[PDB]
Amino acid sequence: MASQTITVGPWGGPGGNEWDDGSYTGIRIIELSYKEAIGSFSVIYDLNGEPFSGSKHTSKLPYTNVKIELQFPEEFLVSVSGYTAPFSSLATRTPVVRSLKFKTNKGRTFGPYGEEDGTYFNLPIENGLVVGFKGRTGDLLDAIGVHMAL
Amino acid sequence: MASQTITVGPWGGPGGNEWDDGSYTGIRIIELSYKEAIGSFSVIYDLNGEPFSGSKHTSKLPYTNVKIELQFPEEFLVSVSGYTAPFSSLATRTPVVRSLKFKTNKGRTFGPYGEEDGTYFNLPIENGLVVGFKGRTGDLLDAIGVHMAL
Amino acid sequence: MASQTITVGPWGGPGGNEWDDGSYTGIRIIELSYKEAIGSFSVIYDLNGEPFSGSKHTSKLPYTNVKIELQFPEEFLVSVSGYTAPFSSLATRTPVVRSLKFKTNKGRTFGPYGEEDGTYFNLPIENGLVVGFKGRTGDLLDAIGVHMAL
Amino acid sequence: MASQTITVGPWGGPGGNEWDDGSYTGIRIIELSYKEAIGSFSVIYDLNGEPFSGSKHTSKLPYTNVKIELQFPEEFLVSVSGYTAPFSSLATRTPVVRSLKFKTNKGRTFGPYGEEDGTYFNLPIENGLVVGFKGRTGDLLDAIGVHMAL
Repeated sequence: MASQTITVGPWGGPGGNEWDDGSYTGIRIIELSYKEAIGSFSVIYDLNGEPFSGSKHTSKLPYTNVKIELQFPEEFLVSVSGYTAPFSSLATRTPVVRSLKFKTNKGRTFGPYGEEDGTYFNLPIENGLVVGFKGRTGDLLDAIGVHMAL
Repeated sequence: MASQTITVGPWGGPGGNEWDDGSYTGIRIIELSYKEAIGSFSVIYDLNGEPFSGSKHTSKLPYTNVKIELQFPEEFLVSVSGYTAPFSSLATRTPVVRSLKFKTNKGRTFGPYGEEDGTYFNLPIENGLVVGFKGRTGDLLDAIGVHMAL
Repeated sequence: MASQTITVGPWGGPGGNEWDDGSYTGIRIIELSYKEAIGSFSVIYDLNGEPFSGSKHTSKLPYTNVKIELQFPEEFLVSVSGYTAPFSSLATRTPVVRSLKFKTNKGRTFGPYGEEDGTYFNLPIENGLVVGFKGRTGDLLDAIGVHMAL
Repeated sequence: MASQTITVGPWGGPGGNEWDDGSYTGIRIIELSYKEAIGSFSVIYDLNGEPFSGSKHTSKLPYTNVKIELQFPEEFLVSVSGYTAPFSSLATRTPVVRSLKFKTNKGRTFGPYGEEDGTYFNLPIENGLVVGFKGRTGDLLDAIGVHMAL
């Protein structure tokens, strides 16, 4: 009944708990953690020209934390890609996000973070903007998906 | 370069301080002041299921204050209408928003607030949602416009 | 259901037969007739860089024909306005579109066509495009509305 | 300057000649040819409730033709997936579309068609509609991408 955006994904598995940051006006900063898989994931959005911090989707695992700072508004994502697969450290074979990689319209590449093991996924954007993330997190990132707008 | 919505209007005159709340996912509360014209105007938006207070656009004039509380998300605006006309007691005789009235999908009418003098305007929304307001305010609400999505 | 657009209006009365051209990529030509009111109203749309003729909504009345050819794609509408009121030679006081006027981003005004009698309506477009018309036609244009997209 | 949709992909290689059907209001029929790779690809779109013929992107190769007829409007795509890879029958190592598969909101799957060799791609759609295709076609289908709307 409230406003909606085109949403694609998720890529990954059905474990963890779903979260959805919803939609905003663009992306300023992406933060994540990684080792053999992706752990934490959080975003600072643009909301009508000011930063807005999304909720944190934190992993307690001892991973490396990274920060991707885009030159907003002139720089934005044109590609989200990665790999999904079971991870043998978990108690089950549920597929999780093993790797993530981002590319921008200014020709910068961020990543790959994690391990490129399993099934590649790739979302090239020819026209339009990522405006929001949604996903699934348990101990780590089980799945990821994107809201898009013009 | 950032995400955009359809913007219609403004209705009213050219004077006053320009403002633009930008766009959100819906409307929870509208607060305005009125007497001979509309004075203050501010909104508590929905942003992805949580309230978000927009900036206040307060008139310094001692007017009657009113709070319009919609049963969000099931109830939302289907019509924005009112009247614009010069406000004779300013030197510039500039047109301002003299009256506003709001109708909802649930058949509730809020208003008219102010005086029904001058040029009537009406935005009947058959499909889509109001997701943001913009305008101009000096001593009074000089003009108001609307962002739409869906 | 199928793809949708923001839809506003209609302005006018509930007489005549309803029609909806649906949505396209833009507006290339507006064809109308007029005298004391608007008679015929039909549109040549853009569809993906080629013209597409909307259904004809023609009046049999011996009115003056107008053909408005926009400089598509660089020139597009920024305002649709007009007047609605009853028309004395009908069996009921049902309101019809007495006048129309169109303005473009290049500064061109087309109109008024018809007679500026009754209640003024005005749709200023600050951001977005008209991508389709809907309306009601009997012997005259009883009502007119618009589909909008970014 | 004209109206626009979110465009994702293409998936495939840089060879062949660029084509773009543009956008419409939904999909009625997809017809393609296949054997070890995808040859022909063309679509009957919905445009405001009536069928619209897309341009044919046909291959001369002796492949099997198949017609995917959806129960439009109640049935629509919720996934487009396939495989892209070099093809040893060609005089270039450029990747091409080796296989395609479609799924609908009514639980039907069409495909896989062609050969599942190389790099999998997958566009799951949680919210929104495919409203158009674009791609590259030489002797066969080098690449495929999609236009989306709400």
